[PDB]
Amino acid sequence: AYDFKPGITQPSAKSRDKSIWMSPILKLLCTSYAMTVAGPVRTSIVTEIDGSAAALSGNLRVWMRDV
Amino acid sequence: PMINNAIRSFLTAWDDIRILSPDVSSKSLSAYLDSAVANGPELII
Repeated sequence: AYDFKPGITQPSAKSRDKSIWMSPILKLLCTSYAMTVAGPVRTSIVTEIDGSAAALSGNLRVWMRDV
Repeated sequence: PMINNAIRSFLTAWDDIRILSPDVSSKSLSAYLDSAVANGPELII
C-alpha cells in the first residue's frame, strides 16, 4: 500500500513532514479499498488528493483538536 | 502548499490594486487635451 508512488501519483499528495502519521492513514485507506474489490489483491496506490496533502494534514489536525 | 497560498494572495492583492484605477486609453488623451481648450483667450477679433 502506497502513501506515495513517485511515478504514478500527483505531487499534491506529498505528505512531507507528516508521513510519520499520515502514511498509516493513507496506506490503510489503500487496503480499505483493496480488500473491497473482488478478485486478487492488487497493489494499491494513492493517486491524488483533491486538496493538498498538507491541506489534509491540516484538516485532520482540526479534527483531532475537536476530539 | 502553504507557499502556494501566499502566491495567490499576492497576485490577487496586486491585481485588486490594479483594477482600482481609471481605464487608460486614447480617450484620456483627448479628455486631458480638452481641458486646455476652454481656457483660451480670443485674440482674433
